[PDB]
Amino acid sequence: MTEYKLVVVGAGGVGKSALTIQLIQNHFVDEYDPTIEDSYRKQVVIDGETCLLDILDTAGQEEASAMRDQYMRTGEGFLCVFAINNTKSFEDIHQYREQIKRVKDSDDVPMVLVGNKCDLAARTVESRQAQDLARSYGIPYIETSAKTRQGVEDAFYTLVREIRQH
Amino acid sequence: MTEYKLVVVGAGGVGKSALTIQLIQNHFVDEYDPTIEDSYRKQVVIDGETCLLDILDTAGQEEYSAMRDQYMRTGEGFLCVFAINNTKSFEDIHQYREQIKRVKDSDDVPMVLVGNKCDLAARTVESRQAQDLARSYGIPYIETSAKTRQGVEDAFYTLVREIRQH
Amino acid sequence: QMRLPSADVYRFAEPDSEENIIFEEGIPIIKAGTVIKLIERLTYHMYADPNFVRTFLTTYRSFCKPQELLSLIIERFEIPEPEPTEADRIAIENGDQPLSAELKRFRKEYIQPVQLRVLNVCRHWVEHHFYDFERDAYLLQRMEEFIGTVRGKAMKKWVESITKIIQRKKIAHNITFQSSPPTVEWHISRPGHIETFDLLTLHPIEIARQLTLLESDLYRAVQPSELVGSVWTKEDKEINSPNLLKMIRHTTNLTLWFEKCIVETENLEERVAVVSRIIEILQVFQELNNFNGVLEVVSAMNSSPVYRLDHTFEQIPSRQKKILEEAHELSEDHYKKYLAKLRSINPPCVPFFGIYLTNILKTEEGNPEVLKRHGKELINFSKRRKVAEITGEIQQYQNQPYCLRVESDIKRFFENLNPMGNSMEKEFTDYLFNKSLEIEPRNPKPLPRFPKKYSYPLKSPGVRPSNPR
Ligand SMILES: Nc1nc2c(ncn2[C@@H]2O[C@H](COP(=O)(O)OP(=O)(O)NP(=O)(O)O)[C@@H](O)[C@H]2O)c(=O)[nH]1
Ligand SMILES: [Mg+2]
Repeated sequence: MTEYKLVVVGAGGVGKSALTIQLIQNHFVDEYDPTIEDSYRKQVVIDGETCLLDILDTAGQEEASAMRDQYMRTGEGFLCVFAINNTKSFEDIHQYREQIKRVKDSDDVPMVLVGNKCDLAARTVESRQAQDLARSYGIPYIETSAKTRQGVEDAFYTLVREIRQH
Repeated sequence: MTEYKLVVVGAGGVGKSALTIQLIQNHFVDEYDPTIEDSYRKQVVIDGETCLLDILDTAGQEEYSAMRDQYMRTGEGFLCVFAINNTKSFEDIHQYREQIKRVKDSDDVPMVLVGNKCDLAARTVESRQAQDLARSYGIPYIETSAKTRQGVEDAFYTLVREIRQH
Repeated sequence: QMRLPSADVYRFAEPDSEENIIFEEGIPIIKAGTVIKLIERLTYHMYADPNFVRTFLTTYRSFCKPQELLSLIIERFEIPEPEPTEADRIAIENGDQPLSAELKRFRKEYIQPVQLRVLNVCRHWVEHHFYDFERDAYLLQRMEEFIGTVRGKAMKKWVESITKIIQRKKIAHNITFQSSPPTVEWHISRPGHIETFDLLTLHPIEIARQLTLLESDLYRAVQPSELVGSVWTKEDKEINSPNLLKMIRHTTNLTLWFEKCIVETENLEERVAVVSRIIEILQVFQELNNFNGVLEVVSAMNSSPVYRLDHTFEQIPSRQKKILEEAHELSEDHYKKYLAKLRSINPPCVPFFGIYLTNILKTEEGNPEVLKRHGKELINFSKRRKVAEITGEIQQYQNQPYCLRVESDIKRFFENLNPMGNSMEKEFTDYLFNKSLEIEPRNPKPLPRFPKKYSYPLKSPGVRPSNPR
């Protein structure tokens, strides 16, 4: 089996942890406990191949921006998350993409843009704007809901496929 | 060459695992990882004859009592171990031998009685008691101290000789 | 570079040496070290390693007491800030504000990451190892007081969080699925008629499913504390490893029930139907990746009373003999095929716990607790990383839940199975073997005939699910 190191980044509160735990335990976390640094392991078969996913859940709170570079060097793929009812989180995406590009010193890093919280009806970011940004980066855009599981497997597994073909 | 399948049987906590480890492992290396292949095989020379020892040791699984018959049937020789500071383990020997005879469907199965010193606690089974029990069954008695590596090779080599003379 | 605090005011500033830390020969991997160095690395400012926190929190009790660990991390957390540099002093001395370039860098690249990491240890400690706090009231009071003394807005988010987590642990988990669970299947016994439940009256598909739910929950309830230190093998095992023992005892009980169902069915033709049904249950276990279930059947088929029934196995159809043989091959050569199979499936699954127990036990007694270097006695951390690697594998398979509906009555039926009755092990074991001799005497004694005991059709409904609801 092949191992893949995925990293989930994005502004605080977008649902990086909820997406991760929904994928790992099929459970939705309603509590909001700010992450410092957490890692998860998951054995799964993707496109007929068995693989071991190592998922690093990062801190969104800017009061930990110093540790960032530390996890981007080891990561092979990145899930860049923002919430569709939070314009500032969407605007923070640009910064995460640039840090990753800088650290790993590459303009071809495997990543997926994820618009989380698609179960909520108070949308402030249109699918089209996120889609345009994704195209400008040459990556796919996947909308999800850690609450309903909608699009969750798709986001993580698409990221795995990008690392595999990269 | 000839491969001998040896089974270590006895109550939990009598040091079956330490005996096997002392026989197989490399004694002059800092780290031991039983999670690696061939941690049960060992090529040795006994009375000028080169052979392969395959140790079937399931220490730590004693509570799976219904799996005993299956684990024992594959062995050619048996090490019946007890702790010299544990009278209970000594008294359990009788039934282990009966179970071995039943699974091998034979009244003459190659086996050795092993008294192991696990620690500094007080000895409760004297050598004479063990030698009398061993004599009553028609088998060799060997005392060991896995911790200090005394008598370990002797226990297994004596069993191999018992198998060869069968 | 960046000047660290004086080693005279902060113990975690002593430089690394062959006397206090050893690395393995791409973050550094610790082979051994003093407790002080282990804690420094546990909360290092340069790189991350969430793998280290779990390993440490899971195994530290053998080389460090809880109270002492708390003292050391609080001491680690209290980092003294550096004195103003020459440039700062010159500014202060002229009545203006210092740029404090170095102080700000030190807070950003050393203090913050170290303090956050200390807090991370505290959160995980309380979150997943609360028993330390349950067993020591003062330990909890000290943690609550430590967390409550932390000042500064740069920590308030995490302080508030941990305080709430601690209170939730003192007061006292829904599951969402992709698809919907399959419909419960019934055979001869109908819903609500628990009195007719038995091996051949319940649907084989539902027997395998309900037992898999049962066995999955037992597996998922085993905590690392029940494994570390090889406590399941010691005199206090019933106290220290209750969930592990419940799981093993269930497996044993089910294996004996299969053995009993077979040898107590004296009529050859009916016994063949019983063996056949059990192999079909095995087939469903394999489809569900319930390896524990698969092995309970294999152990039963390989027990002394059953293994010797040649006349019975002669009538089992060839396709089923192959199924049983493939299952048996998983355990051969020290479970080589099983290990390969487990690493290749798509969970959910229910692993065989036996393998893990043997590997933990050997790792624990095949490695020294400390490594000596220049007279110095260092904590052998590699031994701990190995035990934690195993407990980590176990946990990885404990995450995925099964998408199957529980059937209260069938579950109850299997929870109350008691094949041994009030009889002791030896007596029951001998009873089964004597029954085996009765139904299929040793040669040259002739095979006798026995009357049928079942009043309902013995035809199996098969193991292919039906799709109506
Ligand atoms: N309705 C809804 N709420 C969600 C969703 N994902 C997360 N939330 C909620 O949003 C809050 C924050 O989620 P969380 O996973 O902690 O966010 P995070 O990005 O990990 N935060 P941090 O960076 O601080 O660690 C929680 O109350 C959570 O239940 C979603 O898809 N739908
Ligand atoms: Mg989080």
